[PDB]
Amino acid sequence: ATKAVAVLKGDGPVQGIINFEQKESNGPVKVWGSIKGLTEGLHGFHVHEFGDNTAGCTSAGPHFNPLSRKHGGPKDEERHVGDLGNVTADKDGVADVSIEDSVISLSGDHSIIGRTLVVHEKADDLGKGGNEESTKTGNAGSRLACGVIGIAQ
Amino acid sequence: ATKAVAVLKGDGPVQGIINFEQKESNGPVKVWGSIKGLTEGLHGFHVHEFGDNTAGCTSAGPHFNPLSRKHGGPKDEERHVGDLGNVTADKDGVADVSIEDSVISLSGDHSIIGRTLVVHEKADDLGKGGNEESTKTGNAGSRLACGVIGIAQ
Ligand SMILES: [Cu+]
Ligand SMILES: [Cu+]
Ligand SMILES: [Zn+2]
Ligand SMILES: [Zn+2]
Repeated sequence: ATKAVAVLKGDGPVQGIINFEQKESNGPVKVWGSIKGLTEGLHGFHVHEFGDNTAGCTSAGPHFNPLSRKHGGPKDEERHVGDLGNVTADKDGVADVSIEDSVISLSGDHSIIGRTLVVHEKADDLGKGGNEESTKTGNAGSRLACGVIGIAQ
Repeated sequence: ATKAVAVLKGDGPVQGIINFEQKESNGPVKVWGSIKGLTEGLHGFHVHEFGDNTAGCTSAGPHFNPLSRKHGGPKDEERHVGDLGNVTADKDGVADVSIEDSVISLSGDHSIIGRTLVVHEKADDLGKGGNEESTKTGNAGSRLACGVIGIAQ
């Protein structure tokens, strides 16, 4: 492995198309991507525990990451194992993602392949809710659409 | 892991909800479940290598298996790896899947978690179609709908 993509879907217009590429195993994974079909503003963007989708973008789980610290993101140290957090969709629903992370592993041990990328309706609290949800998905609301990665190359 | 799924979809009516269970990491991966939404008769069913779905069930790799031999099936020895043969849909558009991939494993070395499942428009010739496509994907034709393997246990 070296390049990974997840295509997200659920609502229909909301089609996500992430690109997690590791230039090397010693390179941070640049977790870039291009969702379209959403409404404006920041949206829920995270990892979730299970890759599973049997219930329809739900069974996937809450953010039951092993290093259970606090729901945060690239804004926190406490971040779960792939809280991108809050990424902004244009008026067109076009959310460009271009962040890089030195925590996850495309392949290795963590093998962040059979995970469920979820696009949520709302922005997360990035932990600040001070609610049970706040330490889990923040306050992102439901999973609108979701996708499994599956490696690219 | 021990339990994984693959939710296939593309068209909308057509969706699979396949359950991959390996009792151990070295037991048979019994891949069971069903695709609902098909039309009657035999249909495309394989395990494509790349997760990649960026183009829409198109780019996922025309069976880029390691044991590059022939597109075959449980009819042939020379089968790529996850050439299921053919899944046959009832009149209701319900095709049962219930096979043991008594070959590969979800985790360990073979680690098929991540691979992409595709339901096709037409039946597989299983190599003996006599076209490049017979030997590549079984002449099974248009990849109506597809899904990516994700862990559930
Ligand atoms: Cu999420
Ligand atoms: Cu296929
Ligand atoms: Zn989180
Ligand atoms: Zn094949």
